[PDB]
Amino acid sequence: VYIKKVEARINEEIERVMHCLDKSTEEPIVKVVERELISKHMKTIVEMENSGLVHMLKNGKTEDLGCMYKLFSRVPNGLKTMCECMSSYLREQGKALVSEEGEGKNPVDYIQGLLDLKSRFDRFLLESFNNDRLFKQTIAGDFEYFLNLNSRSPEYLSLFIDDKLKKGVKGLTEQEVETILDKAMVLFRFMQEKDVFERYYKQHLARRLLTNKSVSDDSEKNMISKLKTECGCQFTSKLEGMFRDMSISNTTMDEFRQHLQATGVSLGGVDLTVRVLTTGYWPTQSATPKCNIPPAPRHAFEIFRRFYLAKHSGRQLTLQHHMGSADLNATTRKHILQVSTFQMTILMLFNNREKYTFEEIQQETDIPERELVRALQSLACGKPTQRVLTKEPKSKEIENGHIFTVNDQFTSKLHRVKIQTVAAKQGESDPERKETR
Amino acid sequence: SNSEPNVDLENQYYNSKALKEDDPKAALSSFQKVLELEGEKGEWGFKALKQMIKINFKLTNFPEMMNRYKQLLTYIRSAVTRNYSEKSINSILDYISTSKQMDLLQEFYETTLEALKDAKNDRLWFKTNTKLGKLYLEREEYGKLQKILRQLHQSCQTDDGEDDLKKGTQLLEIYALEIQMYTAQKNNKKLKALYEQSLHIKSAIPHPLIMGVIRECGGKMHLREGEFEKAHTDFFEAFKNYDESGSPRRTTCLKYLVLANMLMKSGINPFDSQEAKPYKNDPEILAMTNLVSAYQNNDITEFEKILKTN
Amino acid sequence: KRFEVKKWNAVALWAWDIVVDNCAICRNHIMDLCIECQANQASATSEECTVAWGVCNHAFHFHCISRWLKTRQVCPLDNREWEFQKYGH
Ligand SMILES: [Zn+2]
Ligand SMILES: [Zn+2]
Ligand SMILES: [Zn+2]
Repeated sequence: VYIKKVEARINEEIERVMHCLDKSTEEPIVKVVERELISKHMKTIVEMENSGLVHMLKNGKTEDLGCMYKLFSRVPNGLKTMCECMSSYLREQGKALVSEEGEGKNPVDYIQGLLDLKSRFDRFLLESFNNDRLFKQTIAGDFEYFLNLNSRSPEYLSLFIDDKLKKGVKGLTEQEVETILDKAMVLFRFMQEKDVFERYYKQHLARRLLTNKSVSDDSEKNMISKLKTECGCQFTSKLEGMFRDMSISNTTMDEFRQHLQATGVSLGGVDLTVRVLTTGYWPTQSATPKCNIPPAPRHAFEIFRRFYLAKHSGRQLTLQHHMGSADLNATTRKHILQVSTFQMTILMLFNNREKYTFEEIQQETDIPERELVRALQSLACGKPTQRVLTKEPKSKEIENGHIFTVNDQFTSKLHRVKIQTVAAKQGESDPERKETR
Repeated sequence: SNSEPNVDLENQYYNSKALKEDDPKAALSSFQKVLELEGEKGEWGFKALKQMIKINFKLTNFPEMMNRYKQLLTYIRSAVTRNYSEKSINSILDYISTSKQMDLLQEFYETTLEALKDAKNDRLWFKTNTKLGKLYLEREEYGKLQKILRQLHQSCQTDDGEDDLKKGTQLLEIYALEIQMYTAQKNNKKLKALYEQSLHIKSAIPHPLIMGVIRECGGKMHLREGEFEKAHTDFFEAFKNYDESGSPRRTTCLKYLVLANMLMKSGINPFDSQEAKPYKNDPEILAMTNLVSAYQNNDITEFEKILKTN
Repeated sequence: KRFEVKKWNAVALWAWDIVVDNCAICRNHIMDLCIECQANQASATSEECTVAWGVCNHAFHFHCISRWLKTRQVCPLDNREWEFQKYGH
């Protein structure tokens, strides 16, 4: 209430002096009186903390900030300490929010909670400070200070974008999606050691694309446009080539589809949509393994390799298993299963002969290391009541001499039923991930 | 993760898909029953409507094909992801493009245009115009191509300016359409104007074919003026873009790169790792390979013999 | 059979291989030393002369490209700035 009283006191003083005195009569009296009243009262009241500057900003009093800005602007050195106290409050709010002690914080919620703080302060700046340059400089400088504090932060930031891109239900409109990611990279600029952030950002964009398609397309190109606008060439151009190679894949298949229209394909090649990518943009998943191939895919891969070596000479292809999917038609109805190029070898051996075990799939398969176990458990371990591969010695751990069977599971009555438990523990935590780090 | 979409809807949709190889009259009624029982938005029904259009276009059934496409256009803006929706629509547009009822092709296109206008989805409306624009250049139509270019340019001004800073992506398609426009007309005055306007503002993520076309014009403009280093660089990227895409003009673009490489008075060999390997022995390129071999060996007698022989 | 595969969407990676050719600066080969190693130095003891791979996937002798970087630095096959992404084959 003092600020309203002193404003009225100035208003009545200036009104009296211009009407009851001579013409000018204003320069000496106003400047010294304003300087003294503002300087002492501001200092003594913010120490008191009884609804001073920090408290009147925490609760969100738009009028209080607005009147304070319009009054303190007349006295020099008023905005300097106004931004200093505002920055100090932002530092206190930042530390209580960028706190690293305590495990179990959601990275998507951490950025979003901090994101609302940036928007809230921007709204206060627009509504009260009238877009003052000094306030903008201080908050921009302050945001550069408390954002690059913790070490484990670029990893968390990249996960925040991953959550936004993976599903757009939260704020279905693209405007809300784009605004969240727009000012999200404002936080990105305030981050040193960009190399470690880039590597995390390289890895997860692959993780976005290599599991499911149909993310956004149009905004995905748009969010790349802002990426090159802000970051640079060397690390970012590799990413922009990955999605470019995705365009290369379908365009190369457009030529392949033209060959499909001209020449009909036999049982080895009933329904194939192969993909062609370049190793110069897409990194290797783990090792590019060399597992076996089911006979029907064997003919399809052979036909594609022969075609690619005849009409596309000058480059040879390398087959891999840690990528892709499939539609396995099972057969009372005919429900098509789904295997992500991990269980294809295991099911094909079952079709040749049932009643196998871990020894059978490790001796006559040339199968890789525990990535098999994580892929194998996707059908048996940790499964809901839709199991497509059951065993008699039901246990969480995988033993050696255990037999696999098949169950109908009419609760999974879905002519195209998908097994989404493939990932599960693929990116597990502790075993051998920290030691290689 | 998992997320229960629907148990009944997926079963009925694929039951009709199993009945697709049977008589369509019973199947199409079954697909319609899926849509009526769809209720909540129809990610599966969107597939069912997509399959119905594919089935109807086989048995020449256009009337409801576009009417249900209008339902798909409204279905684009409700739940289905933009990535899947326009990939489905692009496949619909390509599947309609299979036949030669060009009147129905553009009736499909114009209905597509205004629908994408409504849902502020000018991103796909631009892509459809680019899809329609590229088709126009192939058969040399400019009456409506110009209107498309103006409308796409009209969507690109930031009022005071004539360009955005993220629609530099769009200006890639716009200028690429105009690059092919003046390729036939041979308008060098517009060719440099397009390239100059393109270069500065086009900075974005392009489609590989678009970048190659833009650089191919730049190499021609630079060669027609006298710059050999710039022409060589433009032909280099255009050929690099052609290799990734697979355009037949890669061999022709390689001939441009070889000539520009030999014009800069450099002994550098413009095949190396960039021009694969087998392209050296290509019958249409073997003459150029012999020219390079004679150029490096400075055999004027052999060089002139190859010029007269081929 | 009980389980039959109908659809498959595998990804086929391609890489430019057999990149043996010629270090275009020295015009001898991608390997087997260079002009600054078969005509210049005679001792060639405790030497190397490896390959030099850039961001644009081009390949030259390490000696040839490093000496070329004295005057120009623009990877004479293009206008790229030629970052050094690898050494050796
Ligand atoms: Zn060399
Ligand atoms: Zn050397
Ligand atoms: Zn290069």
